[PDB]
Amino acid sequence: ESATITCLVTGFSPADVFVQWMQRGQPLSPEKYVTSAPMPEPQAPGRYFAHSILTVSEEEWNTGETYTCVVAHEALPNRVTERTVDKSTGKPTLYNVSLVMS
Amino acid sequence: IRVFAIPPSFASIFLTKSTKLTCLVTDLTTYDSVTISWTRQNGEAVKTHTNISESHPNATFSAVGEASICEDDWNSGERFTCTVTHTDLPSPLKQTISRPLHRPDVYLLPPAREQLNLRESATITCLVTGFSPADVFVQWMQRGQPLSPEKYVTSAPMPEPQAPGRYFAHSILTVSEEEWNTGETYTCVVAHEALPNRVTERTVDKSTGKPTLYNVSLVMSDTAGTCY
Amino acid sequence: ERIVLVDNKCKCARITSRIIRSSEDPNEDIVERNIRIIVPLNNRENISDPTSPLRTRFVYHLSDLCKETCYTYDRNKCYTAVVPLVYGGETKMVETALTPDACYPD
Ligand SMILES: *[C@@H]1O[C@H](CO)[C@@H](O[C@@H]2O[C@H](CO)[C@@H](O)[C@H](O)[C@H]2NC(C)=O)[C@H](O)[C@H]1NC(C)=O
Ligand SMILES: *[C@@H]1O[C@H](CO)[C@@H](O)[C@H](O)[C@H]1NC(C)=O
Ligand SMILES: *[C@@H]1O[C@H](CO)[C@@H](O)[C@H](O)[C@H]1NC(C)=O
Ligand SMILES: *[C@@H]1O[C@H](CO)[C@@H](O)[C@H](O)[C@H]1NC(C)=O
Repeated sequence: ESATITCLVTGFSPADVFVQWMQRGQPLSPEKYVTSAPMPEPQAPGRYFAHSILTVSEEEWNTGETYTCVVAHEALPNRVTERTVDKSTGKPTLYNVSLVMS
Repeated sequence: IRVFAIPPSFASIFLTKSTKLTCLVTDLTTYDSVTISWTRQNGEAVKTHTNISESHPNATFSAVGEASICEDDWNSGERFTCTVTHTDLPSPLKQTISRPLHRPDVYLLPPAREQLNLRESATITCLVTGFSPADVFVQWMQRGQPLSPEKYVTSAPMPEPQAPGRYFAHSILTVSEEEWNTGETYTCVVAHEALPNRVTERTVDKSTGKPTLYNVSLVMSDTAGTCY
Repeated sequence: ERIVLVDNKCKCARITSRIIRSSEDPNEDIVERNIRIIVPLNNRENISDPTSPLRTRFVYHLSDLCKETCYTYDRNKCYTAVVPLVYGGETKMVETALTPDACYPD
């Protein structure tokens, strides 16, 4: 029925981040994704965390949709980093099937 | 003279199976032997605060308590107030608080592959897609014994995009990278009111993660009756 | 190291999500789910009813057996059905033993 994608942001000392989602290269509506406030990281108080939950139809995620993520924050060399996930974003997952007919 | 009342939260009772009760009226001057009451309008007994200093060194404190009520009282839904009097305001101050459902949706996600590839740390998140009402609590387990509070952080609920009536949250535990590399399973036991057992336990491990290889033998034998 | 997720005996399946450490370096360890299935190839459609047709199709939706159209006789369980018998014109019901090996009185 639906698909939930979470964009993990970890390690921004400035404690200022603004996440967006650009699906097929165009930003999606703000209400689709909701982000968490920058509370301190458990491991290091100087670090912080935030997520972004984009609920989308299961079928659409099942049909070649990039669902890109962005992070606006200063310390990055270009101030922005992008990540994306689809069906095949993971490892190849080769099969090893055998069919014994004894 | 800030006046506030802390309603009992069912999130608390699932953690300890007990109710801790203390009203909260802050920013009042020094008062000797502070004694405050807690009486719902239909006539519960009066109880004073406990484990709270009657006069903190800063002189800007909060000395006001709640009577220890059982969980059944809040299951009933009756009203509740802390009536506070002190030197600053002789007139008593009263505030009224009371509780105004769907099965919670509690499925977590594992760490990303690149997190383990970095070989620095790992992040495990007990995502909850939706629940009703907003109140919910999350606690993490390891080897069946409770985990230390410092590791895990629980985020407050947010309204679901397509179901604003439904509310979602999440919790995070920053676990070590090598610890996740080995086969140690975790459980993010959450606590929600709208549950049959009133608590949901869901666990994961590397064995539960994304598999790569599948050598299904799928043997075909004329030996039919006996299994294997 | 094998974790036997499922050992359903009707739809014989032995899904083992055994972790395999990759080479000498960890952090790329592969996880594998070995769905070992033994299709009977000879059991009847209604396995408890010998006179039923032959299984020419074997559905193994792993979702259901993770959490019935039974295929293979379990070792412990006895599958049997009543049979008519005639000796001198009397039709007497009696229980049969489709798996006599595991159905000794115990
Ligand atoms: C056909 O399969 C059905 C189940 O799908 C079974 O029918 C009943 O099985 C119980 C099990 O002991 C018996 O007590 C009943 O007598 C069976 N039904 C009837 C109408 O006798 C069984 O596996 C198969 N049916 C038969 C008659 O063997
Ligand atoms: C099949 O399984 C893997 C995937 O191709 C391969 O490494 C292995 O050597 C193969 N072995 C057999 C017996 O097919
Ligand atoms: C799976 O692949 C491995 C090699 O990685 C191979 O040794 C094994 O035989 C394969 N499984 C089969 C053929 O069932
Ligand atoms: C599947 O592959 C593993 C290699 O990790 C091997 O030990 C196992 O024997 C294979 N399965 C079967 C049924 O041989």
